Amino acid sequence: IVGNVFGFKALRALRLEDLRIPPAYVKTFVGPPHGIQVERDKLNKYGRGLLGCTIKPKLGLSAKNYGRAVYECLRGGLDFTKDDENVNSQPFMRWRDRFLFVAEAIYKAQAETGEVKGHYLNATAGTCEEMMKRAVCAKELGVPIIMHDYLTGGFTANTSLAIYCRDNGLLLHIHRAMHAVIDRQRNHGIHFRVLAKALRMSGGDHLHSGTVVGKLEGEREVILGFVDLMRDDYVEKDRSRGIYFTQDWCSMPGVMPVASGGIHVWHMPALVEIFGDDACLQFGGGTLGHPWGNAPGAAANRVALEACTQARNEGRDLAREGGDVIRSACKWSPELAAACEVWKEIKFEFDTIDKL
Amino acid sequence: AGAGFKAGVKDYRLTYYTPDYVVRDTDILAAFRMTPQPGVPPEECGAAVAAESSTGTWTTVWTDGLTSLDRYKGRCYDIEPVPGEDNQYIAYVAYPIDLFEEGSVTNMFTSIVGNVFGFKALRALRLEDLRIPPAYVKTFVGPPHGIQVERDKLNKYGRGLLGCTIKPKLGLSAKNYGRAVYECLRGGLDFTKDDENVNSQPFMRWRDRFLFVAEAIYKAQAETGEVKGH
Amino acid sequence: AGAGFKAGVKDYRLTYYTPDYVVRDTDILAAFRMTPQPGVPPEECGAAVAAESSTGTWTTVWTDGLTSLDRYKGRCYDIEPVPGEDNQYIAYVAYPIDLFEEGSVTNMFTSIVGNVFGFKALRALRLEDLRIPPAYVKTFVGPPHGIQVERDKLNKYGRGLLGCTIKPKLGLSAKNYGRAVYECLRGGLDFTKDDENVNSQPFMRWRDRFLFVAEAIYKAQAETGEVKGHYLNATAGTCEEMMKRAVCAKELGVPIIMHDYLTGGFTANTSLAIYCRDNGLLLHIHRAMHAVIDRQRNHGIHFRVLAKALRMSGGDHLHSGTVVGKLEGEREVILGFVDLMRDDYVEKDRSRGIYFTQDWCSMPGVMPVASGGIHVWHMPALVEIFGDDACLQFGGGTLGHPWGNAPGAAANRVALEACTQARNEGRDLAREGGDVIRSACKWSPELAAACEVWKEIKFEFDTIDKL
Amino acid sequence: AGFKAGVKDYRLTYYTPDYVVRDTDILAAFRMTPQPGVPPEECGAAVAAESSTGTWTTVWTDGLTSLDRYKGRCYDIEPVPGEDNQYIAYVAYPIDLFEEGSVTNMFTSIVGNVFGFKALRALRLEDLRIPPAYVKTFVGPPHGIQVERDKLNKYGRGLLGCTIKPKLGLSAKNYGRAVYECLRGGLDFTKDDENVNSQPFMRWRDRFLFVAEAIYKAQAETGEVKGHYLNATAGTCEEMMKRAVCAKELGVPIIMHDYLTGGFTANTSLAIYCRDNGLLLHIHRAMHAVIDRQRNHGIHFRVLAKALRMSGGDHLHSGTVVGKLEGEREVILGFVDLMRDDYVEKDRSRGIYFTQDWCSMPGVMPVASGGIHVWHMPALVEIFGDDACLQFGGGTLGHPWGNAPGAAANRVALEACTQARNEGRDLAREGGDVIRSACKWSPELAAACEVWKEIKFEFDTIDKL
Amino acid sequence: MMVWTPVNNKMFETFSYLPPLTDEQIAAQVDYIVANGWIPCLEFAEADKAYVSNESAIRFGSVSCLYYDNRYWTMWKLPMFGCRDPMQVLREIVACTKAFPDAYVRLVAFDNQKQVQIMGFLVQRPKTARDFQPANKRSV
Ligand SMILES: O=C(O)[C@@](O)(COP(=O)(O)O)[C@H](O)[C@H](O)COP(=O)(O)O
Ligand SMILES: O=C(O)[C@@](O)(COP(=O)(O)O)[C@H](O)[C@H](O)COP(=O)(O)O
Ligand SMILES: O=C(O)[C@@](O)(COP(=O)(O)O)[C@H](O)[C@H](O)COP(=O)(O)O
Ligand SMILES: [Mg+2]
Ligand SMILES: [Mg+2]
Ligand SMILES: [Mg+2]
Ligand SMILES: [Mg+2]
Repeated sequence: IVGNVFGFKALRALRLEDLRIPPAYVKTFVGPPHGIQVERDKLNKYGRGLLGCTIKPKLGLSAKNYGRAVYECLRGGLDFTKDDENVNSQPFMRWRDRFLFVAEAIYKAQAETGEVKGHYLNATAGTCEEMMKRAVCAKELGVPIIMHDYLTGGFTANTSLAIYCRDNGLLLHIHRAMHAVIDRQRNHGIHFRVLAKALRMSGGDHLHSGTVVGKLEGEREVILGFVDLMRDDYVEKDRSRGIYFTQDWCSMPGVMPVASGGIHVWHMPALVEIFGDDACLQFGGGTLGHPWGNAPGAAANRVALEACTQARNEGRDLAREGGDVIRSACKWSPELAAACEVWKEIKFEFDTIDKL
Repeated sequence: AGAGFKAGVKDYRLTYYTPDYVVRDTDILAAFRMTPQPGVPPEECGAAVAAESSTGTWTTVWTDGLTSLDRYKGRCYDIEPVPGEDNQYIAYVAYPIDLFEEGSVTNMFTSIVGNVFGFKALRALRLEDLRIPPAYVKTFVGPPHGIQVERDKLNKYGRGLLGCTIKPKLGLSAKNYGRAVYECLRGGLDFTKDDENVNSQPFMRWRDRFLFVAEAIYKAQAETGEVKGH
Repeated sequence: AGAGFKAGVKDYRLTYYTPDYVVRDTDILAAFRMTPQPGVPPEECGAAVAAESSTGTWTTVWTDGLTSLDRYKGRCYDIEPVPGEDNQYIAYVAYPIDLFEEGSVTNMFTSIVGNVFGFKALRALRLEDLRIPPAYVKTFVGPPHGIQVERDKLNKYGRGLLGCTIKPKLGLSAKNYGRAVYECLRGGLDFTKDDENVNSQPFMRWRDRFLFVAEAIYKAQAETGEVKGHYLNATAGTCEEMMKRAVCAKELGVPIIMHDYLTGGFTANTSLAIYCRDNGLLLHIHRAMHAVIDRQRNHGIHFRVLAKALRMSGGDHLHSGTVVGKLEGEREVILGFVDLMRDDYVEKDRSRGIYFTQDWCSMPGVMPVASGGIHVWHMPALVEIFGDDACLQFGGGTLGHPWGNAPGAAANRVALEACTQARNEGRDLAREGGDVIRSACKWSPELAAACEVWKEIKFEFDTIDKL
Repeated sequence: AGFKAGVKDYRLTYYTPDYVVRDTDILAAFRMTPQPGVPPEECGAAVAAESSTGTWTTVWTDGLTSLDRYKGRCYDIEPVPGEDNQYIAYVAYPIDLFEEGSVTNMFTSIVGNVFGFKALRALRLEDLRIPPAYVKTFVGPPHGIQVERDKLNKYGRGLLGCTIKPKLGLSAKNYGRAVYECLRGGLDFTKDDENVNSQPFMRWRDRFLFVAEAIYKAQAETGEVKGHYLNATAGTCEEMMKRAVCAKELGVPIIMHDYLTGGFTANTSLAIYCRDNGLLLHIHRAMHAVIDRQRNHGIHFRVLAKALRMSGGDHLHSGTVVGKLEGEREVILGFVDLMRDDYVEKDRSRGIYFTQDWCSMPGVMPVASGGIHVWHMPALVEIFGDDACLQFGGGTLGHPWGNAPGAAANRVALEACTQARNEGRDLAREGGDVIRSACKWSPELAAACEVWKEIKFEFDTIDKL
Repeated sequence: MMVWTPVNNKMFETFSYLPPLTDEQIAAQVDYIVANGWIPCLEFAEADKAYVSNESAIRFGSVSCLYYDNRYWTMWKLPMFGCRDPMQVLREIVACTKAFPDAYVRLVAFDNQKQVQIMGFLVQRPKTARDFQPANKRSV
């Protein structure tokens, strides 16, 4: 479908907007190792969005400091932390050292909080053999979840990893590194909704979906469209959300959308309103940038999420009362109040390139 | 008191724009064709690209203090205006060799082109070129054989090689594929090939093709006396 | 007609002595201490060494014309006379990076030290230093963990590590080995170790030892609340046996194994180092046999090169010498290669025997191990010489304590901590060292007993391996 | 006898001049140079102690075992004639000290730490007596001289080899081109240079394949069995084994290993592989002269040769006497016997310090290599006899007419000398005549004779007895 | 001959074999941290989380080599980046130990160039601890 035709002299630009994948073809795929329902069931987590956090700085931390930051994040109320997409194995921190210290951190935070914890250990590697070695170590450590950069690693490797995860009971978080090289411009490339469908087929339990309100681009109506394509069994044609074809997934498990990138406590109401409960909300800078450290940063984000969730459940409209909900929480919680103070004025509002 | 942790957002350029930096011979260099949004200085845009493809995020993190950001940060060290363009710049970024996993193109792309192309603060971004230093080139196995060894194994010298993709792209049976392959090779072509999208499909399964193609290669080779491949 | 094939012998210097060559940053550089035979010009001798360690042989070969000798030849680019020597020269040779197999210390040695030391035209030859360029360093896996990662895994910070070789060297049963190990560890030592020659023997088979030692490590760790280890020796006759021993250590969940890298060899050592990386085992390296090669000033390979080679091949620890102990190694010489072992970047410094600036391009550092004929009185000197990033091993200095291993271990541990505390408070260990120890022997009965037994014991002899 | 803490002289425990050595003991002859003020007895006892059971201070744990049973013993000290401060110290080690089948372990004890002792100025291991009871624990050479000749179907003359040159820089295809041309002219073998492993200019598997084509071409052309020592020497055991496996899978006869730079652990592994898969193993001694060149310090090559015979190898480089690398005639004759023979009596005039009984361990073929050419042929045949490989790298690829004539010249010279010897001619006296008659008869040989007529390698010998 | 007791004689890494540090001795160590430009930090743990243990290894395959629980302790606030005042460190020791009177508390310092902990010693143990001997009752 996208092999040669984009390079033809006879056209000036070409963009693949959507694909109708028929049930008869969907059924040929193993698909996601677990999917939203199974993931919640294995983690024993229900009734709210999941909360995550990318460890920062992106690169340059030692394995011991990585586990240290992970323990402090998890113990404060985050469900997950994660390797940055580009944290693989490097002179400053070799993968197996990280995996071991992160395991210690997971199990310490889990024992301390009484809640199941995980950290997406990156299996992304130069070769399929190295990728598998890292998946195998995670299995042997008994940890819940690994991650893979499906576009930079590639579909062939990704599908292999997803099958391994299915056969070994690991959750698989998918990072979409490189997608915007392909999907940013309106006139040429492949729209992310197609890359999202491809991932659901190839296999992944989570996929990054954009934030609407954070540092990376993605319009509300566009994102709502493919979030349905990622999660739901049947999605009717709807051109106002960029859905060009009715898509029947024929019981293929849904993929959990991950909202990540330049988001903080003030975005919480909007995020809960956009995504609902079946999403993971990730706060890297929004946790490790808290003036009091990782644990209070985590607690601030957890409080904010639960306050919004409770408000929604009580019948409050987060779209108009969201501000009120957060302010009442910042007043109540000192951890939250510190976060609220720091990021109050911080917004990401620019002209949108990828319009419908 | 010296340099401590101050929470909050500051400009990327305060850390990641280093126009006086002298690049090291082990640095990976990148040339980005950058189109900033209105109101975003090119320096801040280049610095954002350098930051978010190396060590930095959108707000200050305390963990920086445990390591040496000077050692690890990507550095936008030069910005050139593009002749003919009102709002295009070439931003030059240097990345310390320590940032990269040895032998992994996957990792190199993940850093350099991973997230930065989707930033709201830019309208368009194009990676034009990379300077891969010898110290990083040496970590790669690289090509299985290369031009010289290929020519030596095939015993083919003094002219370009001749190939041919079998057509129609899809829809031929394995037997017909080998039939077409034999007829091409026997007439003077060095190689034939599967079309990019010929993998294994209901009209033609891969192992059936491989066997009939092997028959065809060997028949053409015996007939012509020249080494053939597909 | 241009340049063609002319059969016959010509001087090596016509091709391999290039005094105007500007070295490339990717070149491997060698500093050879060279003693030519009477009637052999230093230029011809250096060119010979360059030629016969790279591309050349004794007569002209026609096959040179099919390739580019300019591209591949080793080059003697400089010759320094040695001050104080009538017939000694430092010949500097540059080798193109293309000459070497990526990741293979074996191949590097095979070229550089393979045949040239036996040439009739020279009387003696010593390799003093190698400049390993980043572009070649980056081809090596290197040490399984390194100093930072080892400290982090062991949770040990703020002082030298303390070790101890079990004695007698040979002749103890597996059960008695584990018995001695437990009593050493429980008294305050971080590590004990198999002697270098303890592999598997009629008096004690290796797997029996590993099991009893595992029991000992876990007993001492439970008793003290500190992480303990024992370097279990994987050195063996074959790679297959070596690997079986490593695999058992892995399955016992113990922290650390050891290998004799020169007697086992670089091929086996690199294999073990990769295994340890992939399985999370620390790797202690013993330098058995090094002094066969590195003792004499006129011929062999200086230990600093053997140390660089180990850092490339892979090892978390490497023995460094003691200065003050029973085995030879001068202070300035040792301080030089300790920096080469531990640091990321080491500038040329001929007063410490460093002939080239060495950039390790973020390859992990190797922990130096001071071992051999040392006891409590040596402690201030050792701490002053090495600092915290070192393991100090006391074999006889623990098992020779009048009250047994646990008191022996506690004497050494008290002495180290007293010196570390004193240094931290701003006391000069080089002058006040004796005072620190005397104050400590007066406070600790264990330490007093050690101080009394070894008070007069020194090792002071004329140094052979002088700069 | 209780435990008494503290330092005492080594000689009190480890100097035993009345000890009668056991036939199972490993014996060592150390050329020892003590520091001023250290008695030879104390220095010999320190060497014995610190290479066996002892350390610098008395340890309580001795009492749990039997030091009498396990201790190494300095049992004899000879002064060295002509030396004021040199002694031969003889140490006996109980067989119980050593791991069966492990050259690595033997070296670790005997030469591990003692060479670095402050109390001595120099130390050289001159010889080892390896007793039958220890020899028998080793697999040893994959094949040995008799089986090698039998598999190659080559009898009645020295074998002829050649190292491809330049050492480095040739492409795989050009390597096989050179190899074919060498083999087809009359050489039995060619070889990778010791430092030819796998490099940017030539990757190993490419070389293995092109070399296989060359071997089989030259074999078909000449009707004689050919081989090329493909170098398995590598950075890791896993890489080494991959290269050996490819050789096996190509059906070629012979591989090589640099036993000292690769190491004994890897070497023993490779030799066992070769035994189990029927590959001949050529051993290159790269690095040996770092260890064995100086008279006052190191390990004499005769010991390194004994170690190789135990570790395993079908060929081992021995020296030439007359070529570019050092090695005295009487020294070389001594260890050639140690490499090839079943039983070699003590003979100090050839540097043999102990009678050595190999108890039917296969002999290793000596390889004479390095700066030799056609004029050396009579001397080589006279020194080594038939059971040797003579290698001519520069002496083949340096021939004015190319590799095949170069090979032909060497082969004619060898056969002429062999025939002359068989007819009763004395090669030591008539060698020059034999070669001159042959250069007159063979144009290939004449070209070689002309080019290298004046070329000799005559220098003062460092490693004197 | 004195016998080193195996009973209730648990140790605490660096300086645990010396007499307990006086306030003057603690202040001298803090001066050392500041004089060298290292980053002070405080860590604490409840008694059950103070010593190295193995419990998580129940979940493992054969991968327990150099894994232990209880190596990580809990960070008191943040590392004191840019701190050049010893009195500030001493005040944090007081504040930490006051908030957690029944916890083990250790003072550590980090080097950001080596990226490793460069020093560390215990500054408080709970008064209910009975698993350690005073210096004079370590051997009998
Ligand atoms: O590297 C980063 O920038 C992040 O770790 C976020 O860090 P912060 O939490 O500190 O912003 C994520 O990978 C991006 O959100 C990916 O973007 P997307 O989800 O759109 O693919
Ligand atoms: O076998 C020995 O003699 C030792 O166990 C020390 O015993 P003691 O502690 O009883 O002296 C060590 O292996 C040597 O120190 C090695 O020397 P180096 O460190 O120079 O390689
Ligand atoms: O590299 C070389 O110089 C050789 O290939 C000989 O080449 P030429 O035939 O051209 O001289 C041999 O490896 C040496 O003889 C080894 O020395 P030894 O046999 O003494 O170990
Ligand atoms: Mg990220
Ligand atoms: Mg095509
Ligand atoms: Mg020892
Ligand atoms: Mg050679």
